[PDB]
Amino acid sequence: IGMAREAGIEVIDSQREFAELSDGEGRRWRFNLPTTGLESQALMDIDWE
Amino acid sequence: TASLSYALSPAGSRYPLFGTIILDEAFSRSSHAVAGRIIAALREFGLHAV
Repeated sequence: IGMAREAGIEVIDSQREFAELSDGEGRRWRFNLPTTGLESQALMDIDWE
Repeated sequence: TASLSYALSPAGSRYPLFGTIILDEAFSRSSHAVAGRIIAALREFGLHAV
């Protein structure tokens, strides 16, 4: 999300969209997410430190 | 850091004769990119750091 905002890829947020993922030690979880899509061009144009 | 570096640089030199510096809570308030900005400035100023 921070890369999206920094490079210029804007983020929309009014939605309930879900995923299921596990953390470092196998323990699994359910997630809810905002709406947006990352892109390579904006990120490769902007610099990182 | 800039003031310290120049202050430590003797006459006839731009770099601190006393190269070492200490930094407690080195980055306890900044994210890694901005902390790296400090890293770049500090090191670029001729400073050996801890």
